[PDB]
Amino acid sequence: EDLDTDNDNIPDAYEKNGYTIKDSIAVKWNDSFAEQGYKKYVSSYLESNTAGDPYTDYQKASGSIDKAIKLEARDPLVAAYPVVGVGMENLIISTSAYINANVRYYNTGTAPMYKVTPTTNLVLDGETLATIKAQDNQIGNNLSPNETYPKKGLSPLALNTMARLIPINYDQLKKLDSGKQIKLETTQVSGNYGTKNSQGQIITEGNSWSNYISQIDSVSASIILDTGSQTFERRVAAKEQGNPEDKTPEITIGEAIKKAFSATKNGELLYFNGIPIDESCVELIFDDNTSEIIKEQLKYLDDKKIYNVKLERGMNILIKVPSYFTNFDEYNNFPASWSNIDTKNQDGLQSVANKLSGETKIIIPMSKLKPYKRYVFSGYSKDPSTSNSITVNIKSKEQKTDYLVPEKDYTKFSYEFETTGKDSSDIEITLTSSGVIFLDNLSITEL
Amino acid sequence: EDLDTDNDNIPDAYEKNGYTIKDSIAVKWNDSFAEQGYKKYVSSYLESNTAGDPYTDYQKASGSIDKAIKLEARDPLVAAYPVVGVGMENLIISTSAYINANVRYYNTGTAPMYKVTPTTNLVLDGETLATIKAQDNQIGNNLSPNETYPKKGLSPLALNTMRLIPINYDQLKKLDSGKQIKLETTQVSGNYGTKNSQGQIITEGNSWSNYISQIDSVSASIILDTGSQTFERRVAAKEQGNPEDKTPEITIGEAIKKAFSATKNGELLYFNGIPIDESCVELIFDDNTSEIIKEQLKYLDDKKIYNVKLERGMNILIKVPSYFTNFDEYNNFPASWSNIDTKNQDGLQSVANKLSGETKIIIPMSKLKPYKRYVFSGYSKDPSTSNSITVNIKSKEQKTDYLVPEKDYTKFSYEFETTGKDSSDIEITLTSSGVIFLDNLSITELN
Amino acid sequence: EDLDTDNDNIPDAYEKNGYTIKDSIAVKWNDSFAEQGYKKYVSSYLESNTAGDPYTDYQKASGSIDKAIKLEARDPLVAAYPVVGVGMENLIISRATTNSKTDANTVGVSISAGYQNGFTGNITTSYSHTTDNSTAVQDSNGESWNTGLSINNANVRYYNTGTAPMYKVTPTTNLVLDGETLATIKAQDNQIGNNLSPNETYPKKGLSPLALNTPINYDQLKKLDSGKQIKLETTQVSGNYGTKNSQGQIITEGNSWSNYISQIDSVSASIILDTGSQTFERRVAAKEQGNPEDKTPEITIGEAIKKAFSATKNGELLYFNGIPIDESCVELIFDDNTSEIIKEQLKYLDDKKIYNVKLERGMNILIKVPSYFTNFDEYNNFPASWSNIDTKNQDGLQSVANKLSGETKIIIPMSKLKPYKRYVFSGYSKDPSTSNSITVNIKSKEQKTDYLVPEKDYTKFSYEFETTGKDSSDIEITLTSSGVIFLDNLSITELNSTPEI
Ligand SMILES: [Ca+2]
Ligand SMILES: [Ca+2]
Ligand SMILES: [Ca+2]
Ligand SMILES: [Ca+2]
Ligand SMILES: [Ca+2]
Ligand SMILES: [Ca+2]
Ligand SMILES: [Ca+2]
Ligand SMILES: [Ca+2]
Ligand SMILES: [Ca+2]
Repeated sequence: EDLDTDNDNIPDAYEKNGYTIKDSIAVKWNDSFAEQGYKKYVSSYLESNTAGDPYTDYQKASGSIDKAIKLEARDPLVAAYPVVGVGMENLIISTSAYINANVRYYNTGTAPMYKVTPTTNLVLDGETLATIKAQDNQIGNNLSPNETYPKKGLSPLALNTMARLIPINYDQLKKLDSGKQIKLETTQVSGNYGTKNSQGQIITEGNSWSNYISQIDSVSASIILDTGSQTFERRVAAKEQGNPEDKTPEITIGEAIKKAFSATKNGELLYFNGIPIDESCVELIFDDNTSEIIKEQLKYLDDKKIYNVKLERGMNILIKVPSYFTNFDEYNNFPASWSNIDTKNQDGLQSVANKLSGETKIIIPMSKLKPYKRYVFSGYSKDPSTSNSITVNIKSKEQKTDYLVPEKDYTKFSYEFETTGKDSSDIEITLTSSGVIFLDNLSITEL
Repeated sequence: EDLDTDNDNIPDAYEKNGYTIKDSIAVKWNDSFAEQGYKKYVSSYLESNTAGDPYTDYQKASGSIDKAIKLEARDPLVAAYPVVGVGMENLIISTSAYINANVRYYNTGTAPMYKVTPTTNLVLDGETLATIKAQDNQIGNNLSPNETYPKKGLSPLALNTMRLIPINYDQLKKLDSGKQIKLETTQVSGNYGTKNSQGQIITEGNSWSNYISQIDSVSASIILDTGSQTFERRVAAKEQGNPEDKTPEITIGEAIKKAFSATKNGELLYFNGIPIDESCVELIFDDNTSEIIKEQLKYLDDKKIYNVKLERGMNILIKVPSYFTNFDEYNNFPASWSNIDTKNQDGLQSVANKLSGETKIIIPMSKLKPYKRYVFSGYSKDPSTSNSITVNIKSKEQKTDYLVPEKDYTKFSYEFETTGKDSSDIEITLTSSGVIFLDNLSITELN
Repeated sequence: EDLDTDNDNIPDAYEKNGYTIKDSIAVKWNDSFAEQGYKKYVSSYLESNTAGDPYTDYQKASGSIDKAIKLEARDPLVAAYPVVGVGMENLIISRATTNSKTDANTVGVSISAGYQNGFTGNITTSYSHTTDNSTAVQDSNGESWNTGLSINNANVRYYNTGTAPMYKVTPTTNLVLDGETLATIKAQDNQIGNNLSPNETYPKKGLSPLALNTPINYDQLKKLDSGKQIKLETTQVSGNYGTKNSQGQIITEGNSWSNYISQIDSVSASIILDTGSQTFERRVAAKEQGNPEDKTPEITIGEAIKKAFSATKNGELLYFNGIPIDESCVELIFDDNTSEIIKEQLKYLDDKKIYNVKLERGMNILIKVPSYFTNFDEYNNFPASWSNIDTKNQDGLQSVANKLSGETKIIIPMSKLKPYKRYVFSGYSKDPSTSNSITVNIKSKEQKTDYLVPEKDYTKFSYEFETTGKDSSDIEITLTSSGVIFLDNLSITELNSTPEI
């Protein structure tokens, strides 16, 4: 049928079910279009802007928007959102005294921000020295996603204007002189987005990103990915709970992540850029509310997988890709290889498990370990007969020794430890088992 | 009967009776729609903006406005009104001496306020020092309801702009004498968002200052502070003398339920699990509302505040008690009760405390705060009318008075003040002649 | 019947006889519409804006304007008009002050022992509207200002007394300093009120007063020492008004009030009501006598007051929130021209009542409500009871008079009155026998005894007494009589403030 309730050039029956854009004309989705590279889009048939961003569903599905906007935004349920933040490369104090800073702006969002002019705070501990806004010659004309200003290979811009900024008086900078440093925090940021007008030109003057930030933040759910070197932040739309007139489609965490980060699915495993981002491969950090709702929804589910929980608005997720990951199959980046390891099993998580040869103990130096920050040891444990006891002892700033009773099924344990001190000694980690235990997916991740 | 006198896409026959929004079309409300998740809306059929806010009846009912506006304000009677203030967190005084203050804007309304420009005052004791309006570097681009600027987790911004110029001696001597400084806002300048001719949200020529007087004048004020948070609401009310004013008439309890989106448990009203019912909360009225409620209760047999018609100009403050027990599942007093009686079948809600004799209860002040007043309230009933109810108060001032029991439950409230953290404990002893009935004994914080 | 000449969506016949709005359409007025609560509107059929205000007759009658504009402004004859002034609370060169709205209007009033044929009100040569303000310091103990400094910034708060809110208040004030102006300071950027509804202030009550900061010689210093009080008055105020938009929104940009002030003030007649604390000022449209094509309806002074102040017609006496504001229960103040007009029009009137005089363009009215007023019928706000009160009669001015046979005395504590304030003690006297005599005696800082001869019918007398000191001797009023005298409508009203050394 050709019924169009919201007048956005897609019929309602096509929005309720799948649809796709062919020759700039929305067509009903057929299962055979996946071979050609087409994608199945779904959206809300009562809304012209399903994700809250300035570009409608037909402008996002058909790619009729700015070409710098990433393809992850082309999904009508993923918002085109620029997440920008002022970095810091140098802090120059000029003595009475004067403050000079070399700042560089970053963008980890999905759409470019034009005329970037952030507002920043100069804080050292609690108190704020001054709030400074980039006035005229510290404004980024262009800032594409996953790009910086000034661009890579260019020196950071100076930031020294306000009369002028100096340390307050002689009775406060002693705090800095006693071994404390000033920090830079971005309270907000102002920019404009690009639209095509009647003449076909692109105008970014009357536009403003500060108009759609509240709407996008209140409609969608935040998801953040970390890959050690780079981080990405995305917003995925979700429907209200007690609202019958909210037609936003419901998706679980798995396909939400796949849509937000355009991860390619090789049947079951999910690779972002060659780095697996499956539930077991990585670790997820939640706040209180999201953890509570995920657990409550999960205790009804027999599958007991996080990636199978329906995504709801107001849910914050953080994904940290492990740095020291080994699955005894195809990768092991530990500087010191594991001892007493056998690769002859058939009950592994994906291909094969680890046949423990009694006691395994490895020593990892601090050459490849960042100091002064805690790390987490994570892995999978199970016992078909539960006839053995597993205890762990870790040599660190404090003597850490704990015991655990493995369950009959695949259970993922998480034990934390902090490596304080820059010039700390060689950290010793020990795991003790009564007998032979089949384990898999040992991971060490920086926090 | 498809007349539309006000021309706001809702037929007046649907506004006089109930109506609801289905597929962006207003339809006649049916009694069987409640279980599906819908709501019944009523509005004036002679105004297109019943509550005085910039959004019409159809836009508010159908949810076709900014998506950061709480559903709490999607009813045509609850005005979308951003209530914003400024609070200080610390003082930066340094040396003549110059004044620097760190502040953080707060929002308690039901609408987001773009480009917040507060105007504040510097007052120590009557004598106003200066009036400061946020000029350029301390203007909040976005301020969603129940949020701050800067957001939680960011250091406050510093207000040091015209720079502040107190006199060298007088203010410093006055402050050193044992005085403090006050930062109270008088007005505020902000915008609101409407989708323009081509669907782009614009907040440039849309001011909240054109609607403040109208919203204040066509409505009544209701406040709820839970101790941890505070909420500000305005609900439209009809003019008395005017026969051409068709605003629907609602009771106080229904007004509260509309204005805070509380869920009704048959008769009990819950905000987020915290009770709202008149017996479980303390209502603080001003003078005009007190006389209005008393006079209109003199004409009614129900003798319930929540069954009183709500009309223009009334101010209501609902102060959620901190220490409150109902002898069923609620107990938050600092010390354990004494001489309890949980066996009852004719209690106020489920059971009542059949206290025989007296009750020895103490209040450890460690769980109490100094320099603030308190009240203790409850329900007293004695069919025999032969027992004497007296209370002794141990505080900064000693007071003891008698009470007159009645056939039915009646609320009683006596004021007392506790000052000085380095002081002794506070004890109040409940004494009665014999078997007495008491329920919903509670203690509530006041100014 | 169906003709609309001025094109304001109201037919000529309805607008000439009388109309009312039902379901957002104008219908012919019928006397059966009264008990439902409706009101009878009548306006000019040649002008779409009869009152001079920005809103048309239909927009006023149907109430399709801001819901902050008073209901007494939705009458097509009463203008929606902001009267905004600035008052001074504290001044920096040291202690609090106090101000009065209707103060300059009452300084130049002379009250005689008796009145004339029919005429009741008083005459003032200086009729300054409620915007012009003078202060009155209180914390001063009589010592010189030089105590502490000996020399050889201020706190203010705008107020509105009109019938419409005014957005973006930018008032202009003079530092007059009692005769010698220094600077005409203006509210630049920090001292503009975003909005200021009627009967409200900026900053609103309960908030600290606004301060303007962005030079005093010994002349005005010794003047303040000698007894002079500082004055603050506003030359002009710049603001905006609210109207709808093509999109249905409210806009207040480009809509100035300064484009309608000269038009409104040249069409209307100003009326002021002061109830001791709350002060009001209304402009009511009036007809030009010369023009034969001027169709503004003619209303009397009583009708004008009832329409402007939305008083309640309980029987035949005007009531304002329960306070009788009838011409026999207050003291009306006129200027010279209005006094002449009223005096010449009273000669052609048999009733000889002020409130039955046709309203004429250019009139100035000031209604001063007595502080304590009793009529021996239902109203008595006097703090005490008059000695020898008689009420067994039907020959009062409204219901019953007082059979004054002997003497009647009242006690008035000084605390319940205000210090350094001039007062007027007035009432009605009559003796049908026309043979007895009446003498009155007061005790104050100066003791004055006055005598009068009653006439056959009711006539109004008035005597002047003053008060001094916050805590001092009280006030005693004695009405000595020889025979039988009828007294009614006795009251005392609060006039201007006398100065002190
Ligand atoms: Ca559609
Ligand atoms: Ca859509
Ligand atoms: Ca495996
Ligand atoms: Ca309608
Ligand atoms: Ca309506
Ligand atoms: Ca109970
Ligand atoms: Ca007409
Ligand atoms: Ca007309
Ligand atoms: Ca009388």
